[PDB]
Amino acid sequence: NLYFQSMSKDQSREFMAVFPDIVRDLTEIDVPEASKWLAKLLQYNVPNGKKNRGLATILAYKMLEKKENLTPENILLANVMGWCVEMFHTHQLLLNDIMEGTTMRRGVPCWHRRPDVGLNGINDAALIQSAMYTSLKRHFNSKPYYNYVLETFNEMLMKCSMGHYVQKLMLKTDKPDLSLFTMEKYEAITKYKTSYYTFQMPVSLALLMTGVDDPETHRQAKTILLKMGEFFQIQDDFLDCFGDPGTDIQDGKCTWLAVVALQRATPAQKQIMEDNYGVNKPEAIARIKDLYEELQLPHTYSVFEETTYDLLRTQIQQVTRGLPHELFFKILDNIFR
Amino acid sequence: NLYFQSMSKDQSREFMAVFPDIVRDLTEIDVPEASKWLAKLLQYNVPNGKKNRGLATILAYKMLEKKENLTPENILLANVMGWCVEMFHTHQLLLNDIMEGTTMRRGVPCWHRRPDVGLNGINDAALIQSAMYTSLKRHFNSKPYYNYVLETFNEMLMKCSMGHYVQKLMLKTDKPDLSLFTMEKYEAITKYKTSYYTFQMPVSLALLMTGVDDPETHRQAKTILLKMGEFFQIQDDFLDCFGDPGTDIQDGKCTWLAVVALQRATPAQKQIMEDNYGVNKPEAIARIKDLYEELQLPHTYSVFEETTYDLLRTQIQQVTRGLPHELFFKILDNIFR
Repeated sequence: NLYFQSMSKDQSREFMAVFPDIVRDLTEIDVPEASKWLAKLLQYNVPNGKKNRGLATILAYKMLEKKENLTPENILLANVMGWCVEMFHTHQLLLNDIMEGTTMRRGVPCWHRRPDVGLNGINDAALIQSAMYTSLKRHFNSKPYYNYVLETFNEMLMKCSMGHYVQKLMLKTDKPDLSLFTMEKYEAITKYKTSYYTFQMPVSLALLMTGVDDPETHRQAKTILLKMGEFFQIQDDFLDCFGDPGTDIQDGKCTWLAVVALQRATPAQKQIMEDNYGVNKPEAIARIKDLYEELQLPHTYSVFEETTYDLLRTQIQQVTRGLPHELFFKILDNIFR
Repeated sequence: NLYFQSMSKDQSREFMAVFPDIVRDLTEIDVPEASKWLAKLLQYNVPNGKKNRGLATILAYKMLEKKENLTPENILLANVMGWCVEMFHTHQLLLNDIMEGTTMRRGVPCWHRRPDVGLNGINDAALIQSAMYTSLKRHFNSKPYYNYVLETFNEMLMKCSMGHYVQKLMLKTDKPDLSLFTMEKYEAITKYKTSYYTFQMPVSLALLMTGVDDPETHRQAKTILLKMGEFFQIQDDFLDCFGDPGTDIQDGKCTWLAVVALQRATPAQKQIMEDNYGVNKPEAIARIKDLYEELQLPHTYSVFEETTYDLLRTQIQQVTRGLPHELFFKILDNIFR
């Protein structure tokens, strides 16, 4: 584990040292106060995350680019491209903050909870989104992959936004609509809202930056990475509930657990779920959890984990079109901890 | 004014006839319900406007294109470009709808006031933005001017968004901040928030579609159109207050009337302004109007109107770079009625 922990320690360090200049480039005439605000706004919201997708975008580029092309100039560009994915993520996080009434995030108060923002938070998000596209043009307009980069940041915005709509259908009456809690509906929410921009975007951008725009190479990659995206979400689902210290449950969220509990429940075990899911009481949340252990979900998942791991391993090694296996094996092995 | 009225009747008719084929092309697999929503959502929000910007885009393209290129295929393209500008305007209107608590608009209730939307109105705005970028891709990705079209839509979102920040500084604590009510600040608010995307974008898109990207031919057009943009704003401000059937005043808006009143006010006359501007009461509103008449604002405007007209007229005929004068004279004359 020592090489990994050290190269990560300095990869993250190189990456964090490029942000300051992204800010500075976006601020250097009628409205100088708007440029000051875009500074504050970027420095509070974008660089304080765990930086997974940004790091994934640069990790992917190193793994995919030809060695005679791993120049400090191309490294910095893979690096600025990471910060464009982080910006896109911040845009998404901030819109959802206002939509869902989030109070605390990144261990600090949500941007919109400041007195002089409130719903004006929505415009502040529009400023981050625009900074992203400005930054995308200033670093990349000269590149022959430039159109496909803008198309992918655009396709990804569509994909998240359909993803949020399908999710909202799942709350009719500030109470969850359990009839919609199917594995087709959870797989689709998970794919659109999370997997596209969290797992594919970083890798399809790194592929583009490499001059690889082969349509079949892109599908091949996406096919595996979306599965991987679903796995991450299921595991996320199982630590929210059976975590070792999550509000999914008192929140009536569409989880893998609630979908699989409904597949296996007696009409009597369905009735307890209707009565106790998405209710913010220790009792209701405790009842839902007794039932989760009664339908043997911890075992069921354990078996799912072991098997799905071997399926995706087998599916990696059957990937071709020049793509490195050691990239997908590395994304699998990291989202398995 | 019969040919203009008849050509304008069938131009509006040709344009309205393209909209349904724009919707049907955005709706023809995991989330079929999201495609049905996007249709409902375009159908209520985008084509029910007075359609000025979308009409301005096609009017400018017919004026700017060489005649041997005025083919039904190129006309249909100009006509989908108009609908992409309107989709930009709808995005802007809806975000503003939620931010300012608008209740009615276009003779119907605002989207976000429906029970199944509320703050989810913000994601429906992202869906409209995405549709625009998709629609831009499926029609224009072949063209060499494609990269420049995306950049213009991106730049215009930056500009609106800085314009919206600068506007929010003017209402501190629900009381208007009369220290900031200067002509420099009103000109910048109007330019960033309205003029750029209402008066420039249409013409610069039509110029791009024509194959003209000359930096200096864009600059000349941009100067004139920004000034015309500011004029339409000053006129709109005047009728808002002196118009023959306006809530600016009770709303503490930075209008040309309040800015110029503060330039001419006696210190006593600044007091009546600090005591009666942004106060929703028949007495305060009526007092701001007694002052506006006392300071002789109807006259000053009347002089401003006549003078600014002859200035722009003259600035039009000074324009070269092959640009048609008959385009600018027509915009000038149509915002002078």
